[PDB]
Parts: sequence; C-alpha cells; structure tokens
Amino acid sequence: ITGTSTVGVGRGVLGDQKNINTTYSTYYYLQDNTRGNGIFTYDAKYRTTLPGSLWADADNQFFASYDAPAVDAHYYAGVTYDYYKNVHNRLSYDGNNAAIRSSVHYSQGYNNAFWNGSQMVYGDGDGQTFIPLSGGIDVVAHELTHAVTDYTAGLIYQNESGAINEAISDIFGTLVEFYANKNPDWEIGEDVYTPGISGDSLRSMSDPAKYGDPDHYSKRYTGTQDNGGVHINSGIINKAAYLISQGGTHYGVSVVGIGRDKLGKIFYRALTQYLTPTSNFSQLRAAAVQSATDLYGSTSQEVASVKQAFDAVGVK
Ligand SMILES: O=C(O)C[C@H](NC(=O)OCc1ccccc1)C(=O)O
Ligand SMILES: [Ca+2]
Ligand SMILES: [Ca+2]
Ligand SMILES: [Ca+2]
Ligand SMILES: [Ca+2]
Ligand SMILES: [Zn+2]
Repeated sequence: ITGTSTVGVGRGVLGDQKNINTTYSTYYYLQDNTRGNGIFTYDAKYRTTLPGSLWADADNQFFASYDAPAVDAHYYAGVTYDYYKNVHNRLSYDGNNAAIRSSVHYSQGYNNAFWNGSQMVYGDGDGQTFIPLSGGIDVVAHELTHAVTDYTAGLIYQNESGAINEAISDIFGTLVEFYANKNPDWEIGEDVYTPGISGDSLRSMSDPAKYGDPDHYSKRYTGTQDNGGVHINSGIINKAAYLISQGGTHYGVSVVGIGRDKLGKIFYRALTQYLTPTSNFSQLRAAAVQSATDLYGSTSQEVASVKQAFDAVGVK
C-alpha cells in the first residue's frame, strides 16, 4: 500500500522487544519500505490460502501474542536482506530487489515453514515439537536462502542436488544467525524446536550424527524418502562447511579452519557462478575449490582447507 514510512515496536516469539519498519495509511501495516521494493508480512489467519491479508494494526504496537510470529517474520526478513546486501552485494533474492513476502499463522498446528516459489510461509507449530517457526532467525534465513538458490544455481530439490540445496540454506541460515549475533551456534532450529526440552535442535552442523544424519559420504542415504534424503544427506555438506570454517579432525583427516567470512565468500561464489541445477556432491567440491582459487589463489591455505574438508567427509 501507499503511505508514510514509520517505525513501530513489538515483541517477538521469544518475548524479546524489537523495532519494526511499518507503513501508515489509516492502519499501520507490516510493510517495510526501507529495503528494496519492500518487505511485506501477511496474516494467513489459520488457513492455507495465500498470502492472506497484509498485516494491519491500529496503533503501531505489536505486543499481542497473536502478533509475535508476524513481528519476527518481518524483522528477520529485514536482517536477512541486510546480510545479503552488506556481505555479498546482493539485492534481495533475485538480485534485483524483489519484494519479500511472508505469511504467518498458516494452517493450524503446522510444524513447518517453506518457500512456495513466490513467498515464505510459516506455521505456528503444535506447541510441542515447534513454537511459531519465524521465531528462529536461522529458520527465516534458511527459507529466504531457498529463494536465492532458486534464482541462481536452481538446484533440483532431489537426491544430491537437493541435499546441496538444503545445505546451502542451513549454511547461510547459520551465517545470518552469526551476522545478527543472536546467540549464534552451528545448530539448526534450536530457538523454536521442542520448547519443553533444552539444549537440543532439529539438525546440527558441527555434529550431524547427533541427530541421525550422515557426517560422511559412505553413510549417505540412498533410498527414496524425503526426495532421496535431501534433509538427511545435507548433513554431509553441513559437516564439510563446519570444518572449513572451524577446523577439526574428522575420520582421521585434519582441517585447518579459515573462518566464517571466507566460508561464506567461497560458498556464495560457488552458488552464483559455478553450481547448476543438477550439480552433485563431487561437482560441489570442484565448484568450491575453484571459487577459493578465484578468491585466494591456487596455493592458498583456503584452497587447501576446502580440499581437506571434502576429503574428511569422503567427497572426491
Ligand atoms: O522441505 C521443504 O520444502 C520445507 C522445509 N521446511 C522445514 O524444514 O521447516 C522447518 C525448519 C526449516 C528450517 C530450519 C529449521 C526447521 C525446508 O525448508 O527445507
Ligand atoms: Ca497493536
Ligand atoms: Ca542460536
Ligand atoms: Ca542456530
Ligand atoms: Ca528444544
Ligand atoms: Zn530447506
């Protein structure tokens, strides 16, 4: 809608207070005009029809518990936009400042979030497995990164290309979490997963096997569930990314870490320059080596570390 840009205040899913960019025109709308062509947050009203209605609020204060998932979806989309712009010189997910849209309160007891090809969508969770999924910045950034992947490499959501697609979302999900400095870690979904149980998460990048995912190519899933294991075999790539950044010794192979910033640079380049819709793990290795070579030279420590990490997880 057309109106006056302003700033409102609200409380997120975890009870934290934050300022959000809104737009005033009779009502205050969750429409952020300060970033690209805008960030728009919608109320799906417990239904499955999308996007629902542009979130309207009478007083520019968002402290109702019904408001919380909208606050976080709106706010964390903004942070994710800032990350891609400031760190990678990318304007929104298409590189041309496309409007970013999210719907919250999708369906009832819905334990999931997704990019549907056009927008992000967040369930409220069932209150047991999940609380509202937009409450996690690594969740929001994971989703938005699916959009980035779709407009760049276009990795098919199936088998090894799908696992790479998933890992890219987990990796940048995590990098965005570190960027915002919000209790950052190498775990996925910890803020919104199992509110009854402390210290756990949905997946782990530092140790994927902790939650049943492979941390070595020899342990990959070869069946047909989960589109050929796209949320399972991603563990292999996630572990490699963890090693490149943090370093460590894994199945007897030692890796010197080069840190988060370079990890991000190398994988962003691979994603945008070298990966294709049907890239497999071995092609990912080649893309990452080539990207590090482009950026730091073929005899750099960076190239060496990328090679050791993929050796460590058994990807040749
Ligand atoms: O597979 C899909 O299309 C949707 C799937 N969604 C999903 O797993 O929702 C929960 C969640 C997402 C990110 C981080 C932690 C938890 C995905 O985006 O991979
Ligand atoms: Ca209000
Ligand atoms: Ca965290
Ligand atoms: Ca996390
Ligand atoms: Ca938990
Ligand atoms: Zn995903």
